[PDB]
Amino acid sequence: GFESPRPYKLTHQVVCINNINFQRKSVVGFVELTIFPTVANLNRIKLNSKQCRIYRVRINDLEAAFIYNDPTLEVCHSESKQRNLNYFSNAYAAAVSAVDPDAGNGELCIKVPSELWKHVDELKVLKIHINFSLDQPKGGLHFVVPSVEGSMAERGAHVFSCGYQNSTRFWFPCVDSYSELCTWKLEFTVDAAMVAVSNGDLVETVYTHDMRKKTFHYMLTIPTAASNISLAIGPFEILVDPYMHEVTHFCLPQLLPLLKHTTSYLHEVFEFYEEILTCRYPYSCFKTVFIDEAYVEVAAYASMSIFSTNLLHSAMIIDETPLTRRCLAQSLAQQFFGCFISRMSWSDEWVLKGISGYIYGLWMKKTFGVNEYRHWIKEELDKIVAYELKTGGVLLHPIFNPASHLHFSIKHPHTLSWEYYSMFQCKAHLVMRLIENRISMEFMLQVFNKLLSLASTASSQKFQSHMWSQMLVSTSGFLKSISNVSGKDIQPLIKQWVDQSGVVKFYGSFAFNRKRNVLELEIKQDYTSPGTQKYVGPLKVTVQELDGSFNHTLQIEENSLKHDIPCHSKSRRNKKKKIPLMNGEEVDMDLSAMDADSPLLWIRIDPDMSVLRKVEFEQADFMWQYQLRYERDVVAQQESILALEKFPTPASRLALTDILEQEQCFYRVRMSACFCLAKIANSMVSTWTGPPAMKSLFTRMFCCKSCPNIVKTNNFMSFQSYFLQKTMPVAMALLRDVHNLCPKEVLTFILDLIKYNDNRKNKFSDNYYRAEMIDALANSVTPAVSVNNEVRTLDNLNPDVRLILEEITRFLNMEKLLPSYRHTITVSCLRAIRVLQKNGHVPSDPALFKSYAEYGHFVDIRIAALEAVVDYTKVDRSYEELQWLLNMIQNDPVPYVRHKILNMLTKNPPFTKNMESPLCNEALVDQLWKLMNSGTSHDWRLRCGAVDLYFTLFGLSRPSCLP
Amino acid sequence: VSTFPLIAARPFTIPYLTALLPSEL
Repeated sequence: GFESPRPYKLTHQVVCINNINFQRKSVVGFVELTIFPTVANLNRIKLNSKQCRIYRVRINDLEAAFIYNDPTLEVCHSESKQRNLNYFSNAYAAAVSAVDPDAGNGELCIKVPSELWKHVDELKVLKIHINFSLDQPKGGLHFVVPSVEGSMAERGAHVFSCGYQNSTRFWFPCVDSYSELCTWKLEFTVDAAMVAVSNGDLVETVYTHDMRKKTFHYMLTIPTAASNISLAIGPFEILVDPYMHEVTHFCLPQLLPLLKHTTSYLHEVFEFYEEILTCRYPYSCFKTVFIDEAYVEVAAYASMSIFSTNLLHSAMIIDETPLTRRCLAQSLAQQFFGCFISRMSWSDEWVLKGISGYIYGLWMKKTFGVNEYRHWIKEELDKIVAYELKTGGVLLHPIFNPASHLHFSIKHPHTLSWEYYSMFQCKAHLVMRLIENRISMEFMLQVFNKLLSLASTASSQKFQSHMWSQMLVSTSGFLKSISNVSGKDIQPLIKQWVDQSGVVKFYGSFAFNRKRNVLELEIKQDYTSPGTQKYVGPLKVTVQELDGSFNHTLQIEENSLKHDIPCHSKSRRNKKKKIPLMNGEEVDMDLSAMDADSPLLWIRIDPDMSVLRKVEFEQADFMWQYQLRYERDVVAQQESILALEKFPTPASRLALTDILEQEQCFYRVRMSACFCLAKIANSMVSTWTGPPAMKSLFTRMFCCKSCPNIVKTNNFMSFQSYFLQKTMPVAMALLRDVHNLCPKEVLTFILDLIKYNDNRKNKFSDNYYRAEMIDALANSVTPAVSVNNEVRTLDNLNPDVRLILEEITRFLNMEKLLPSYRHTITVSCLRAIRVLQKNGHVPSDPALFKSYAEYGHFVDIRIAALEAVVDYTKVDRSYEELQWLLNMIQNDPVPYVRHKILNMLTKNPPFTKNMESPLCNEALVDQLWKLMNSGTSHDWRLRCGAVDLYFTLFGLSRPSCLP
Repeated sequence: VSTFPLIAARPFTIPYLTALLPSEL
């Protein structure tokens, strides 16, 4: 049951936009809302509006009086001397709650005229006609106007609606909540050479009487929220999908072949999401818009998605096809379960984010294989346990503070830190995988189909929300639908992993009792760490003995420590028979390293990742080597690679080398075995016999049979030896001689890989392989032996580093004339120049990176150069570079770059709270408090980034370096 | 300037064009 927090119900909204002026960056328009009051004596009506100048408001064609105030413009007063962050977080939460449409509130308060009170008490319709104007919007709708001359279509100027969550208040007045569903009528009067893309279906396109402008009329009969309404106006090249004909793809001019190749996969994504769920795609059209200077890499609205043009690749670009493919896939998953089925509160957001991430993981499983699915699930679980042990924990479904261990309030999406938002979505889809583990996948897809079918029977009624609230899901409704389809309720699993905000830590060690033939496990939990919680459920453990692989369920109550499980025979060591594996197959194992008295080959605690856990198991090194070689699970091979770094014995070198030589191993395991072999080789110097590690293996796999030092000409058509070939010198460059310097046998090998590179014969580009070669050249740089702080001059230039510097100069200059893909070699060469500057080789001068960060280099070039400037101002304690970065945060045209500068200055801070630095003035505290209070008031993501930066630099209390 | 000369870094108006765009196809 859904009861509105608003005293009115909104039925229909007309959004008309005229006079989109690109020179002056200005729009004019009106908005006409059709509300039905649910309570009599409505009097004031409270709507949401930011940055719009409200000209006049007429209610039922009668002139009404409005008052506007935004408390989130300046959160705390300018003349308050408070400088602690808890004060700002409480004031910011109160300010966002005072404009919240999820309460009854709002920023624009319109007073109902007196003569309509007899029209409002007996509950009859009210039609509110606001007309407004955006004069020059800061972060409302992004105007990308290039400075080439010509007409606005000839120079490539466009507008798009940017922002996250409820940010539609930034460009027209609305009820900007996900729970106020209404039908829509959208008119946009644009130039005759431009096209206006928006939500709904385009009913017509009429000309103006001078035929210089045309009006696009859109209609949206599926009741969506105001937060799902978008807009993209530009000189877009239109491409109808040749497979599905209601899907149109819009790109920027001169990028039509890239659009043709890139969006050619999307019909398979449509077919997948419509056959695992049994509902068809709910909207009547689908539109993909590719734009410049995007807010996020992929945004999903109702019947529309806005991607950045940096996803567009051609047919000869690999290492970008899977990333763009999965961006399209998660936009479509959010089309199904973020835009059609919406949110009932700010709680129950974990339901939608979990269903979107879970069905996108099912797509990844079918498309890229079960092994890529397991690797992705393991990397998300590691990312979560790292974040939750780092700071507090992520709390899905809080109850309204519920989480007081962290420096922001979780009551609203616009007060969350961006890393918390990312980890929120990540934990939501892993908890949905856990619900699939308890209640099987076919029942899970039946739950999702039951939600979609209720929403689509709801979506066709005309009753103003008598039935339109069946399109809003809640937690209680989701659990009730689960209990309807399965008969089991998941309330212990919901109580543990949703309502409780923690992950578990397992420390395991075993001992084999030879007398009674049992395996005594010893599993203890660390439940006193700040991020942890105590697990009391069951726990699966998989033991591989000589007779095969056996699963055991252990009951781990609070007082439990020793778990005795039984062991089988050892009669497959009496005769040589094959040892049967986890799957149905069996292999020949070399049992010379195994103990004579124990049959068990390896043990895995929680193999299926059925809890949110971090396992620290203490096996013997031969058990880790057997688990690396003969396991049929990629997460166990990865964890054995990760645990073999502590055992540098030559049997582990043989194990990793046998993994590296082995095709029919998953390629991301061999790419990890490269770096593990490099670390082991560095640890057993003065024992290593022959050549450096992986060199003979590289010449055996990727070089000519007649010439060992000449590499084969590039043929990248295998896509697994391409990735292994481009990752093996990067790990090989981490080799170090007893003198702690990279050997001149590996550096010469990398330089010969660079010289003899011929790419005139493959059908794929070479930009990522050459960029990884520059990364391998950067990995070999050891710190220089400066004497008496000698100025870095030609005489003290290392003879090794002169070759590296010549190569990166040649590569960067050739990129200036023949540019690659993603300026990947520019990014790699800027990263390598920063590596050479971090050691004492090149003079520590930020002027090169400051010229590449000037608004104009690839956004990738820009963020690489700004990363180099952030690293410089951390190491050299530069005041003027920090003022340069803070000025670039305040006034840069691209808001993604501002968010990225705040993000990089949070990750690599110039000082922490513990450090005494010269940069801890009262002036810097006043600048950052002014940046939290004012200055970042227009983005909701810059303000949370400024809160994160103030927390990283000065902590939760009063800045110490202050009177 | 005689030894190791670097071409100076020139910013663009649309950096993604020069970047992503393949040049040999």
